[PDB]
Amino acid sequence: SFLGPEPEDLEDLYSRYKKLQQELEFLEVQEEY
Amino acid sequence: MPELAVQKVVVHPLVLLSVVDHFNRIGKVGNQKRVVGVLLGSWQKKVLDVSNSFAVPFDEDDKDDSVWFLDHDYLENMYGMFKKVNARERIVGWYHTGPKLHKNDIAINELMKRYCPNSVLVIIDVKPKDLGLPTEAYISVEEVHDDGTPTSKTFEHVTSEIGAEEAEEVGVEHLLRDIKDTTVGTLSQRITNQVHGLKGLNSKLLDIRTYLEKVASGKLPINHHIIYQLQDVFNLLPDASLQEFVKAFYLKTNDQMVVVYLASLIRSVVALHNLINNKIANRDAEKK
Amino acid sequence: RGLAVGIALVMYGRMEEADALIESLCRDKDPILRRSGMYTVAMAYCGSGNNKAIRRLLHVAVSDVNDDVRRAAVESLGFILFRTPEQCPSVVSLLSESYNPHVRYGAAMALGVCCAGTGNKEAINLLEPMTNDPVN
Amino acid sequence: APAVDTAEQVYISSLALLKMLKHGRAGVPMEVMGLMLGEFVDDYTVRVIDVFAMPQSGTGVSVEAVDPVFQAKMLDMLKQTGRPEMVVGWYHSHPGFGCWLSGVDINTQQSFEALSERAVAVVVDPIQSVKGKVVIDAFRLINANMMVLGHEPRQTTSNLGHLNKPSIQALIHGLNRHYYSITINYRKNELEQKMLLNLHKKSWMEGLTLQDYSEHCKHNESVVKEMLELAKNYNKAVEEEDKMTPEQLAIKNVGKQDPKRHLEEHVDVLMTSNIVQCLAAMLDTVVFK
Amino acid sequence: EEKQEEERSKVDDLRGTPMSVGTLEEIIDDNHAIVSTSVGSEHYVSILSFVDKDLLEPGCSVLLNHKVHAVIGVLMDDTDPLVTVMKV
Repeated sequence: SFLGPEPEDLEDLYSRYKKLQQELEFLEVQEEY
Repeated sequence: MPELAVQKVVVHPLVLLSVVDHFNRIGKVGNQKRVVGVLLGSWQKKVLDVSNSFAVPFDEDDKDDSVWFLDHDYLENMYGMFKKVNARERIVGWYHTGPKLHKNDIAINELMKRYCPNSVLVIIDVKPKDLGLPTEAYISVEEVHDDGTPTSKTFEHVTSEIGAEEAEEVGVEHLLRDIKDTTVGTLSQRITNQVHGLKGLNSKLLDIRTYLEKVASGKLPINHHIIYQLQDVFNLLPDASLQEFVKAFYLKTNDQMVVVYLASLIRSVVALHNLINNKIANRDAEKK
Repeated sequence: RGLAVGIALVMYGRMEEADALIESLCRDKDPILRRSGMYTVAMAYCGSGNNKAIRRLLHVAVSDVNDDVRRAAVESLGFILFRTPEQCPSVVSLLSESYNPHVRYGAAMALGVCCAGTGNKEAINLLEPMTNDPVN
Repeated sequence: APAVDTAEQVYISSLALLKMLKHGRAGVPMEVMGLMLGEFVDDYTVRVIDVFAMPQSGTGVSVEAVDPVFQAKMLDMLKQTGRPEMVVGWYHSHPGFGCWLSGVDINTQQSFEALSERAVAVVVDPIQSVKGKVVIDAFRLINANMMVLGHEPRQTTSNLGHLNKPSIQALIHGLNRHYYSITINYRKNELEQKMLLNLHKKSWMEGLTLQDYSEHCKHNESVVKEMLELAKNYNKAVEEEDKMTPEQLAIKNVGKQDPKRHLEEHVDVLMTSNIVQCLAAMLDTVVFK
Repeated sequence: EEKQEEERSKVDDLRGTPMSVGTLEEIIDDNHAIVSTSVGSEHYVSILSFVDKDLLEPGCSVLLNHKVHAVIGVLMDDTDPLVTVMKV
């Protein structure tokens, strides 16, 4: 709901992991460059 | 007139650049109508140093290759000026902008010989021919072939290379916005050259075979020298032997690996325990 | 100059189409054409994170040393990078390390454009030794 | 006047740059000069396309060299070719003076200015063309009325505005009293590059070439002998070297650079000779066969 | 003030550094002086630029403009080599 069940716990991890990937990609490119 | 004072023809990078630049300047012709211009350079030497070139307006038709215009008057007047620049600058011959020579070129050559003391027809191309030389040098020769051909005036090749002068060479580096992966000074450059070498050989190799076909049928006159040289290439053949490398490169490299690792082994306990105290310190330190 | 610089501007907001333009402009003669070839991809993508664009700008500048292309290449990164301001110094530090005013010129500029709104401490600091230097 | 005189950032092409360096070089200490052909666009862009030169002399640059006859004569040739060029300015070379404009050089620049309002003056250093650094500058004259009212930073506006220091001494002092110096850019084109990069047809086979066993053997003998000498050093060296910092290890093992690195350097030189020979050895036999 | 600082800069640049030393043997009043340059070969200079005929003094070291020798002036005095040893 809006208390904090297990799916909210799902949303949190999802959000951070996704957002964080494009920035990690620039760093992955630097190794190659 | 003599065509004598040549055994070698070296050509400067200046020569090529002047022809592409000059095309726009004159009229924006662009090899629509082939241009012949004067070839300028040194004299009183066995080797020919082509210092320079300037265009003369020469249009040769594409209806017909026997009709051309060649501006004579420019040549006499440009003559006196060359000495103002330097006294090593005199008219050596002429340039053809390509794509190829003609039979017609013998006639263009007779006019130019009056001015020069060592006329040569050097085809500098407006397009660079491959990654090789963009220039080929030729000299007019009276020869017979045992093909049943009596006396002809034709062009036989004389060895071409690219040279440079001390002033000019420096200037070239500054201008360049390339860095050169084809320098050919070292191992890194040398490996690239080998890959290209194989490709070069293939491009050259095809031509040799088509020439042989033309003689066979699709009748073409035999240049006897070419056939004589061809047969020589196939006879030298032997088979290969040995050549190998040692385990030594590795040994040195491993030596470097031991030294660091020993320094690491003493440092480890110190460095790893301390980390936790410094870590805590950092987060608080950062705020102020 | 007016037209090379204009190509970037019309191309705004198409994103991917611009990729095609950087390479072609560079292929054309004069250093001026090549310069504004760097600006097109950057204007077009406008605050979207794109891996491919940053790589190309960087490689063109290093590989072929030309004054116009190296300055323009670095400057462009600050616009693609604009959306997140903290990420930027770590990429840009490597261009600042190279001894060459034009390379330095963009590397400095890149930090100012990206960090302009919400800034970061590190960005500002990097600029100061270049200010201090006798090279104008 | 401060109200219409601005500096001229000169775009110098390959044809002009090379021509000027060569001409000065051969003449030395005889100095060479000339008019520059180019085109003028903007109110500040001059592209220097090409140059021809005026009479050399053993006193160098003088009033006597400059005559309208040479220039006028050239212009008739320009018509005949159908080249359009107007005169952008003039050049000279000073091996016998610094970058400062000599007293005869200013006189000569004033005449040339009457003909083309926008006129540039170039010092070439032929001597420096021998070494791998070349220093040349372009300048533009500044008017006496301009200085008092305007001051010299007025030439700097609406253009690149880089003002050059060619060391200290006479060169800098003369600069300040005489002219405003403005920068150099190079014009380039893709085609122009392509010409320069070109090598030889012959280099194609050069790499391929099977390096003689004889020569190789000379190299092989040379490499094993240095290696043996160093091998000892290497052997003593490894007993110690418990510490990092490789330079300290170099003083200890004696001499600049580690003996491990010396042995590798030799192994690598042999490796390079070997690489051409073995690759070439199989490669040659198969392809001609 | 700031003013003398600028007077120095302005005078040094016109004057031309390096100044090549001369010795002032005597002054001619018409705007010339007879100088012997200490380099090895003597020059017949003009007295022009930041000095007067009377401002120059005999048996002294003087400053010459390096590019073209005119006598800029006497700041400095010349002591003999002999006198240094003798004197106590």
